[PDB]
Amino acid sequence: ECKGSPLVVSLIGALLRDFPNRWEYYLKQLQNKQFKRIRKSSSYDYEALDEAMSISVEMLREDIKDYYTDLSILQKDVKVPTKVLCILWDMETEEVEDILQEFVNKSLLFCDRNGKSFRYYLHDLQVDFLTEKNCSQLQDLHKKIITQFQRYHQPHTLSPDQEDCMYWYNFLAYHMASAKMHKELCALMFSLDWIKAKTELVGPAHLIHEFVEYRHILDEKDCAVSENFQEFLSLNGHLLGRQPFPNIVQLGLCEPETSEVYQQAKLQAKQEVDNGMLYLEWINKKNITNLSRLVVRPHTDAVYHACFSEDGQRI
Amino acid sequence: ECKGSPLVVSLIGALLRDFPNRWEYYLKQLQNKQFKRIRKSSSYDYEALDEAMSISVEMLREDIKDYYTDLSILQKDVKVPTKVLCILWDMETEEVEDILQEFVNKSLLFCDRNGKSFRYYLHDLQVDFLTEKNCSQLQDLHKKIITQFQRYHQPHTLSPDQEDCMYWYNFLAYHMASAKMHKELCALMFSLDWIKAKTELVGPAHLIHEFVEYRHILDEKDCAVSENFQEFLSLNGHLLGRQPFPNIVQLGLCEPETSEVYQQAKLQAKQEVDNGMLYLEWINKKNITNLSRLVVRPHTDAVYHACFSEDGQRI
Repeated sequence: ECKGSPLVVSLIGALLRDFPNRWEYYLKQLQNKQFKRIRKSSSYDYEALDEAMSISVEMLREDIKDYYTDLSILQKDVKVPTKVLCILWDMETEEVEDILQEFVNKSLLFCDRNGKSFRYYLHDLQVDFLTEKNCSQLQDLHKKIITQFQRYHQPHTLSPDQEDCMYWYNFLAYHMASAKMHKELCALMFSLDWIKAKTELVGPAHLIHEFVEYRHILDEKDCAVSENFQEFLSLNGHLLGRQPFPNIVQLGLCEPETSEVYQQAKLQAKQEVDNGMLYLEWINKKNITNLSRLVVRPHTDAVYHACFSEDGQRI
Repeated sequence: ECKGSPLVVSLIGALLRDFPNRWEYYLKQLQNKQFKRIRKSSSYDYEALDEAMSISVEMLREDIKDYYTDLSILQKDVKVPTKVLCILWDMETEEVEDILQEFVNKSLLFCDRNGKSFRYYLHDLQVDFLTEKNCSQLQDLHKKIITQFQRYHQPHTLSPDQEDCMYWYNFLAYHMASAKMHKELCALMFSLDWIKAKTELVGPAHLIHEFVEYRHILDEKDCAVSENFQEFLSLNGHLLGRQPFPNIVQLGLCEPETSEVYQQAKLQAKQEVDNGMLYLEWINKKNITNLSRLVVRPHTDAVYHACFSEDGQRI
């Protein structure tokens, strides 16, 4: 938790000198992520680590000051391509970099000179302070970024070449969740074609991870839809990644029951059918296949051994 | 672009230390001609080059201060004969020089002791600052100078001996354009006799250059008139300059169609005819001559070789 801010270590450390017994307490306290709990009088000039950050924020000229807060939304550990910052700001790129350069000097946002591209990012402490001091706004802004992206690229209108897009796959999903807009979340994550492109360069793991987050966000009834989709994924992992991304629209019409995943497939098939494509219907599914919960291909080359983590968290 | 103001070079140079990647950007930026974009904190006492000039302008006594702005209109690279400044000012010559002498001391307008004549002129940076700080006025003033010239010499009333006149050929054409007065522009540039005098000491190239500028300024329909005139020029270059400036009024009645150039010629011819001059009409033009787009005589002495610029811009 300390993340090497020796100020936190001395701050925890002294704090412990008084109460050797309450050892776990502060552990869970930093697990809490609030630094208001930790305080010590010290040679250092501030009660606490939260105390230091507040002093840094004030100096910025009023025009700059508002912008930092937008900067609040960004993940603890994402080096975002400059563009997305351009989009949220809606301000031209040559200009946008320079304000950020001023920040980096303020040492409030670390630089990343990777090639022409720049990824700026924060310390875990810097991020935590932000939520500590900007939390009420953040839910509100979470809806601001999305609308701006809507004023530009649509998710289907997204492209492989654009630098920002992967952030957009990987995390756009993320913003809508904070937004708390579930219908919009349906407008994005549900879209099977979005799944197609995401599985094209992302792979079929990120979507599953998103789905677990997804389940709380929307509705229990949909959760079943998510359950149907996860069931649709079980068949995806084994051969889906290879390359010849077999026309899923055709391999999809294999699920049972109906749910929302199957309903989508039949209609798509009907649409395909009049045009052509010679899809063959399958009539025995309910009579066949005892489905496995999951399948993995780690290697194009034959497997020789595998082992569980002792924790069981990984293999 | 820098023009050797080491302040600009250091200013660009430091500016680049931070962002080695955005190299072209500032190139086009200075191509823009605005210096508000370039800024660096520096040992030097000003954010930017625009910043320095503003400091110089303020000192001048209020009576002088208004005058400088008039000085704004002058080309980046023209050494104007003092007189034209007298005309715009409408203030007597012995007096006019001295205020300018005070400027030269203010180092805001370089001196030119060429003979009795004086041509004052500016640095490219000095000129750029002016438009940067006086642009709204400039369109307005552009109409002020012309009216004053009207209170004095008419373009036909212009003479070869007068010192100012060549500036008047070369650039009077220029002022009317800013003026945005197109009917007045017709009152000047169209006048064939004005073309005659201009081609008498200027040569037949400046007018062509003016015409390209001319086309945007007026009307598309006239543009055709300009197209007809340029076509009338195609025949001008080859033999027109020599000396015996053959009575154009007679050699003019050769164009085809009609346009505005031919219409002028027939009437002129009719006017000449009653008096005399024994002009011979030509009845076969539409039946004869496949006109070349352009003709050049560079030398009275036989040509031996010629070559295109690799860029193709010149020969």
